[PDB]
Amino acid sequence: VLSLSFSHDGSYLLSGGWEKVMSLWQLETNSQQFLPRLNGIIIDCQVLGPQGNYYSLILQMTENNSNSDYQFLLLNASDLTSKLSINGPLPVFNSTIKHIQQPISAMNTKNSNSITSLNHSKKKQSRKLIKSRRQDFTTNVEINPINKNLYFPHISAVQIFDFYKNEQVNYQYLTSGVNNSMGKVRFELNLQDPIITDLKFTKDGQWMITYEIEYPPNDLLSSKDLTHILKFWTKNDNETNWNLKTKVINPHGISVPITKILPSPRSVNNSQGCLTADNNGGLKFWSFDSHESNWCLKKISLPNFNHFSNSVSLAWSQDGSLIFHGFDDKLQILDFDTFKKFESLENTKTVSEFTLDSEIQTVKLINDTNLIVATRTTLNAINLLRGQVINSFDLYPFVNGVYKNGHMDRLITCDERTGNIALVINQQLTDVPTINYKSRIIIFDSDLSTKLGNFTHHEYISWIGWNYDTDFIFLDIESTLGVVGT
Amino acid sequence: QYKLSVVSGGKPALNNLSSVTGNKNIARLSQDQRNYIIPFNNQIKVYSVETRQCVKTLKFANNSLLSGIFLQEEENNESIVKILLGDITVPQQAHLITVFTNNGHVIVLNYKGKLVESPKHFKISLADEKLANVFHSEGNYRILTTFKDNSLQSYRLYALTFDDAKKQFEVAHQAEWHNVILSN
Amino acid sequence: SPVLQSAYDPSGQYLCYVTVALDKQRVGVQPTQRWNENFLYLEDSKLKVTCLKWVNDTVAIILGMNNGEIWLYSVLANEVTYKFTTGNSYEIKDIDLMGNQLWCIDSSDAFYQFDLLQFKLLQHFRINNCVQLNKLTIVPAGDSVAQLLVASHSISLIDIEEKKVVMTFPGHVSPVSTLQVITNEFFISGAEGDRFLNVYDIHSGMTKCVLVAESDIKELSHSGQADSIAVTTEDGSLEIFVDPLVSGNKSKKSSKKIQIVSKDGRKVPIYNAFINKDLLNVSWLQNATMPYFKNLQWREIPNEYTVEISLNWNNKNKSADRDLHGKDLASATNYVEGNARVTSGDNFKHVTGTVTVILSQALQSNDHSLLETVLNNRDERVIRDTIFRLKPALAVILLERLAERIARQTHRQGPLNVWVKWCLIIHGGYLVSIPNLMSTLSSLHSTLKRRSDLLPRLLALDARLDCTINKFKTL
Amino acid sequence: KDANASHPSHSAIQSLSFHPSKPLLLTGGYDKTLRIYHIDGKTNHLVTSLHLVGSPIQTCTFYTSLSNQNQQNIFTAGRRRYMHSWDLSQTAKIEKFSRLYGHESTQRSFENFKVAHLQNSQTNSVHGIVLLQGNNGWINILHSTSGLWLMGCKIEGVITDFCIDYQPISRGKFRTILIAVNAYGEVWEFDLNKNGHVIRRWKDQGGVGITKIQVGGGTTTTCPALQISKIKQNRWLAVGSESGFVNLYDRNNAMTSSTPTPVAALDQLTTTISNLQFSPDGQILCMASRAVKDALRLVHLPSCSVFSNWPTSGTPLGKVTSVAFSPSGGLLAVGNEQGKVRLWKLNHY
Amino acid sequence: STARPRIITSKAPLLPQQTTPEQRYWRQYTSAQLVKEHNSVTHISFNPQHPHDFAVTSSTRVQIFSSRTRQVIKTFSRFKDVVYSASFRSDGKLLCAGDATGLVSVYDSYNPRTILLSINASTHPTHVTKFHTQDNKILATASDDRVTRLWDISNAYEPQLELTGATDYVRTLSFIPAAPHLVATGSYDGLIRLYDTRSSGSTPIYSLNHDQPVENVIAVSPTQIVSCGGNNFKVWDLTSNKKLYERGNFNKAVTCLDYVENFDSPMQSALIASSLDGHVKVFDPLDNFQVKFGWKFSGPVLSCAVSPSTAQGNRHLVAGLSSGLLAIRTKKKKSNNFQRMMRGSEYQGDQEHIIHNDKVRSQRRMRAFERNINQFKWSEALDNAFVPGMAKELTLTVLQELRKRGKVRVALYGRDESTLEPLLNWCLKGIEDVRSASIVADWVAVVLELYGNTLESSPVLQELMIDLKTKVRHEIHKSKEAQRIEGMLQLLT
RNA sequence: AUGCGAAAGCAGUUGAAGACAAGUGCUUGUCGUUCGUUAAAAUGGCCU
Repeated sequence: VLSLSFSHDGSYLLSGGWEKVMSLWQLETNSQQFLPRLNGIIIDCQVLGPQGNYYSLILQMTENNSNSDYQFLLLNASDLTSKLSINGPLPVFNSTIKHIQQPISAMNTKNSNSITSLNHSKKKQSRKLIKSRRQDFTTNVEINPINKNLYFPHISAVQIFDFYKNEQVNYQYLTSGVNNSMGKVRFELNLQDPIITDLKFTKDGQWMITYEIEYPPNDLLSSKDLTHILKFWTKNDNETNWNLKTKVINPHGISVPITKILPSPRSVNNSQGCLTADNNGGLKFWSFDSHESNWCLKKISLPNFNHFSNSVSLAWSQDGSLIFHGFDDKLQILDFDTFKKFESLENTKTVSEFTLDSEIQTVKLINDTNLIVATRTTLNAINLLRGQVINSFDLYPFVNGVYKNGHMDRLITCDERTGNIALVINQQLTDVPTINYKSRIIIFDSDLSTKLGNFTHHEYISWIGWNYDTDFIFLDIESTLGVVGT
Repeated sequence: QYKLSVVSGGKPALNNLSSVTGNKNIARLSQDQRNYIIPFNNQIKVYSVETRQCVKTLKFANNSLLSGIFLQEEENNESIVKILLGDITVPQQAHLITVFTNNGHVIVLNYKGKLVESPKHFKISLADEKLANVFHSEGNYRILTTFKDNSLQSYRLYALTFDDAKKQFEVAHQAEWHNVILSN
Repeated sequence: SPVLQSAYDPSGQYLCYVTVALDKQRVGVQPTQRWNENFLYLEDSKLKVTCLKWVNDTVAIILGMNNGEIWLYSVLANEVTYKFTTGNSYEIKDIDLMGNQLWCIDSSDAFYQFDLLQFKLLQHFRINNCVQLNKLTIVPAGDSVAQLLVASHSISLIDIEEKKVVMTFPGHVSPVSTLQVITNEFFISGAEGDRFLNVYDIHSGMTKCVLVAESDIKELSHSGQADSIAVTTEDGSLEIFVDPLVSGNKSKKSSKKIQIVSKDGRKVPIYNAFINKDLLNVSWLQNATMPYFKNLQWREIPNEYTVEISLNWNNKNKSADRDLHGKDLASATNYVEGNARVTSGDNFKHVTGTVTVILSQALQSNDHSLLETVLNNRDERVIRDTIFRLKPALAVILLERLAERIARQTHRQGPLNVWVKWCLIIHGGYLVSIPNLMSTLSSLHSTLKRRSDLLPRLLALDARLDCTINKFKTL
Repeated sequence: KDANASHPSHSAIQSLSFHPSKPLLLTGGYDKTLRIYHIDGKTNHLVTSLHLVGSPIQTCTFYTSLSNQNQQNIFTAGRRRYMHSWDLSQTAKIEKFSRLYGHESTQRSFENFKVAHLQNSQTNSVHGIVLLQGNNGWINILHSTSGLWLMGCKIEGVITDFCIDYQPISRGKFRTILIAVNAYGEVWEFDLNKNGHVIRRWKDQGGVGITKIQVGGGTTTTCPALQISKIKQNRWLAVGSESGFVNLYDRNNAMTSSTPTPVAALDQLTTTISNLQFSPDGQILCMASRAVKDALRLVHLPSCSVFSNWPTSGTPLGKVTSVAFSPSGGLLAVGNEQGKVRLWKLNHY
Repeated sequence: STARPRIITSKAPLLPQQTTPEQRYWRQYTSAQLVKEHNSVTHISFNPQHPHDFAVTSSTRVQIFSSRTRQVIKTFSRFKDVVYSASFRSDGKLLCAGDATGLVSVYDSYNPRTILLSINASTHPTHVTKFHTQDNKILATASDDRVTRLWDISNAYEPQLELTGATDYVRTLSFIPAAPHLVATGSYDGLIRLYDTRSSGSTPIYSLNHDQPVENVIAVSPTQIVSCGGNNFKVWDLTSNKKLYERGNFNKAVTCLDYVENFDSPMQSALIASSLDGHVKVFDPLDNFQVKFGWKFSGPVLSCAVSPSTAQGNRHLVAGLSSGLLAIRTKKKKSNNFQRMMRGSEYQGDQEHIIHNDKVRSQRRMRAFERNINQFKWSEALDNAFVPGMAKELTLTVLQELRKRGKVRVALYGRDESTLEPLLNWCLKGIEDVRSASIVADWVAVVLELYGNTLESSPVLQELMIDLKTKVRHEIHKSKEAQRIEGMLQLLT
């Protein structure tokens, strides 16, 4: 049991346990009327009105292991409907933020704790935050560009939020899972729902693409293997629901995950295309059949290297013809029409491959001119008209081992008119690295040789994008959504 | 030329800092049941019920007093411990709110009313121990606090009244318990 | 209409209206120029109120009722301040006031002068040859109140000190219902039951002009300096005469006309409008009695104006706390997979005893039945010789057809395996010549990759089954 | 002039109410609608019109919050498994009750509900209450402001009707006595302050086929008072029974004899009895049948004598189905099947 | 609280050649009916005004069938020799019928008693007769004399306009909808002729080289002509006066051809053709005339026709088989006191102020297995999923759902051999298919894990596993050679 | 389960003290206790 209360006269006993349900117990009949689906766990609940008019209750949304994510409800009892649904921006991170602990149940899973388990977990987590030099906190966050609305890929459920009203407008499930028809208790809790890996919008703004993965129930033959699913969703620009136009199972073959998604430029297909980039070096390009009514693959390049690199990146020139796939340690330019190395018939030292100092984690292009590549040691700005590296920037000390490969790309983001901004974060150590952090952010220019402008903020910064009026948005560990403007 | 600022707010600041679960909810509804008050991590919001609308949002970055109380960048220790509707100083002035920090801070503001740059500030002494609860029946107030000498907490009950002089909040040691575990 | 009577204050900022609420008259004042449902009820179930007026320092109103008595009623204070009475049992028809003097006029032709501040009947009064009467007003003579006007279908000018009529202008057929002094030289008479308004001049005692409405007149008001005349008209409309006292100009037409219409095509009337210098106020009714107001600039509006007001006629109840369709704005729309097409990343698309003659015939054409016969055909030697005799393009479409056939009818696969085997055996060169092998051979690709994907778990099942089989067979 | 004459009604008129404070006439009939009229002597106009979808109405009543009085509700119910509630100016605020707390099997349809008031008497706050006719004894009793399930009582046999009785006791103190009636002629009387107990049970004299019961003279759900100071104890009891009979009872001695005797019998009517109501005073007992035109009469009390100059054969009554006085003004509005209410004003009031 | 999501049934990854809506439509054309005639059947037509009738030609027998009961409604048999063709006037009252003796009978429908007029054109047999479609008093005929004659039914005697320039055995013509002066003739040497009547007309306005003997001609557009001749058929444009496309996806010479449009169909316009091999095909004029559907009857199908666009009745598809068979495939289509009592129903509230609605949409059937899932009765849900008459696909989605929620060993704990045996029978049936194989393999794995000792005990279960092992070895093998042949795919790229 | 790594895997990990309970001062257990390290149960299920 989590919450208990008597109503003001006391004949009604509210019970607010784990399973997503609140029971009302009429004492005399020893019976109950009970609301069985409330989007998380009832951490608190009580009756409010001077007569018994509204119930208030605080919910947990325990799907997110990364953070205890409260949500408030004021509930007209008469209808048992919800008058006030107070929300917060609810991301999901790589690891749990400082001193946030899973609630208590009969067993200890990756969602709940036993009591000695709770204490031991608390101490070991604090010790790990003190000790480990691997911790990172960054999450995919997406901008609806034609309505400029933040999307959080909360696990198996997208949260459509926006700052203009400071309020979340929608919350949609996108997984054929255990999504809502159930109040998990112990081993349903042991199980975890499929995970939304990536969400992207088509630049045109009438499509999302979502990539997700699903894990089998544990301890069985099929448990070891995974499965990866891709889904194309439509909607008209006015409603607030998403309609799954086309699902694809197992892109690039079984357990061959798609690692990165690039929406197409407006040039090639009115931005009605996408690219899936693997961990093998394989690249697929999906487009939309309009004479039929679906999405389908149209242009592939399938190498199966006997090696695996979890870190990839890729970018596309505005023209829609030049494609830059940075696989680990080497970038390649490929023609859109042939998907092959751009052979230099003139041979002007414009070699199709760039083999770099380190494995590439991020690639971006600002214009037809300047390529920006981050290796975990360095940042490298390279001219394209003349195949020579323009600028080098020492980054290795800032990032030693505190990042799992594949997050700097959504950290660093570039204005496609003006420039790009750097992201570095540190915790001040006191004679020992404390819990508090500190992030310096330097706006870089097209050349990157001149720093457009430096700023420093205290709390750890978890994501940045840029609103398309040439301004920038940063998401912080505390759901403090901040803006860099002119 | 470039401005970096905080705009949108999230987290709701549960009474988790207790963790002993006196009453995890902190919000209260209006005396005229049209208005609900949710203090987030960074701003306290007024929700109107007949249209589900945050009418005004009270940032903590405009007024320095809230900035000095909850926005000191060395530590985020100071945060709300309680919130009441009436006014401690005068009996039945209306659009008033009183907020209570763990660290003895009492700040009086005017919900649906422009924040004049002198909100009624007050401090509570004897808070070498931290504060946990403040409430009232008619007139009289009671406060609970956390102190120590089993990883447990001593809960000191005090009786609170006001105004022997202006700044003074009269506090008397009502009772105390040494090692509480659950308390509702 | 249920608003029996009403009138603004001077300057037209609050309006006092009397309407009946279940066997009782009730008065209520409401603002116009920026809800206070404090209403005053008449305790008597029988008596009504005949006329009402305002008074400006403390503001109040004046009620002349059937009983023969007058109430001076406080506006903010819910109370009649004083109960003036006439020493009789008669019926008050009209009242008028300016300065401190008050004059009220009976049906029995009794006139009364009263002092407000003295709370006193200064003088009872009555004259000769005013046999019937229903209108009273008193002129702007300064603080002197001589030469007042009474009226019943023949307007009469009377002085007080010598107590006799002086000027009788020819009135109308009906009793007259509105009598208001326009100017120190001119006064307006609006006789109820007619569309014709009389502008009369006093010293010459003469009919200056006549004014025409379009339906019957009910209410008349005039602006500050005879600038405008506003008439509320019985069909429900507003008529505005601009500068009517200028230059047969005897009869003058309504210059400007106003109506009120909702969006649904319904018409709702006006009652007791009010106008001022380039400022116009109009009152109407949303519900049966709730009064509502509009302010505007008549000098810029056209000659004819049809105000539109949003009224809830047949609108549908989009309750805010819900979605457009049942759902409530705290739900989470569930997983409506719907009719999406589902596919995998393996449909590579969009990138000597022979029967050769008949199979090639069917494939040039397209016959499931004939193809089905030539597939129930078996002999491997025959299949080989046929494919040898076959031509490459027909061979390629043969591969596609056969693979599709397998994909549907799985069980047939074995013999179709040997068929496709011989096919791609014999005709390899032409297809390696033809470029787009993936898309052209698509279905075969996907079918075989599906079976490949099956392989490993199949091995798993096989081995566990052997384990159990040996387990029980050993004993 | 016909109230409905403002805006017609396309079905029978199934129930009426006069709002206790403001002048408002609530009419609801199987047109699935609700209409609220402002009442003149001359010009009744259509204040509002709430028309549901997929639901009939078979009783709609006004109701006032007793402690706030700035909140007035209208409770609508037809033959379904829910009761709509409506709050009291642009597009309305309507809620629903449907959720019985396990006592669901009793009340399969909400078609007969009576609204009343109740004080908790440990705490002494008042709240609105809604009584529900059920299956075999079950008067199920719901907390109006909440939608919860308060208390259930069971008269025996088959329920056929009931009523609400009030007693003041002392300043700010009173008590509600449910008076229920099985068809056969057995009348139970429960109180409600303490959970439902049988205060007293008796047998009506005769009255085999009993269909309606009402009380009048003090305060009741037909003349609901304004403040707890305005609550009185009721005096006249009427049992209207199927063959057309009415037995009138004096509470003072019926209660103290506990097997009483009728004080009078009224049987001018000849057809089935549907509506017993009183004037707020309790001076006039309005009885009205429902099986034939011209089927209404008024009775003088305490004489217990039927009036004999109304209604004559030129009274355009029609099949009366709802009888509604007004509290103060002295109006009697009567609603017949053909789709029209009609007004009469009594002068002595 | 939000409503309960439905258990989503599973969809497999798609297989090639999914059933298209065109297939739904044209296969829903069903309920075939066969009539045996005396001799070959030549021409078919439909009544345009009220589509409730169609006419069939034959050897000395013209039969009118009704679109309502598919039996002969009327017969004309006054024909001395083989009557070739029948045509209904663009307003229906009147049909023409060209015989072989050398005349045409023109008389009004439904009245075999009246020979309204008999016109004697050239003495050679007349193969083609039709009404106009823009005029209603102009009737066109042609005869083996290779000269096509337009008569005006007001003048029975002289050819209103003789028309020459043909080559050999003219046997088709048609009119152009937009132009009431333009007539196309399909001669039998190919080389379609186009004529304008208002000129002298001795020569066609122009010609088109359809090399084979062309057999039929229809105007699909005011701008487009469809030409049925030889093995393929061709589509031509008028203003450009150039061919647009051909379709030759048949075996023999295309024989009968007809175009319909603007009728209830996912396809906007349809073209149907008859190709001597049982094969009648449906194309569309929007996808560049691609094959969309087809049937096969035994004999050489000489005629084909469809119910016109305003049928508003059971639609029909008439095929005439030179084997002497007419075939049709079709698609089919209290007390007054009591009411004055309760008359308030049929109102729906037009004229009140604000209309609320809340009633719940009547959700579809809640199946018992879904119900067990909801009420946690896992074993009951499984047994229900293994009751006989359930679809294999639904059972597969059931098992996948149970696995996904993970209560597998849950549903299998209390299981005893009698409970296992239906499970095992379904397992044996399902192992063969692919997705079925994966899931059932997992299931039988856990079954074995639980039930080894009872397997030792029970004799029946052992032979069950024996059969299982046989099948699994077999499919392991088949998969192996499947991988070999994918190997050749990789080679032979 | 830690770290590293690909969806594989490679290494590493399971410490004490305190306390209390049961058992005959001793045996087992337990922890709303500490520091130290990279560390299966209470017949009991989802509204209209």
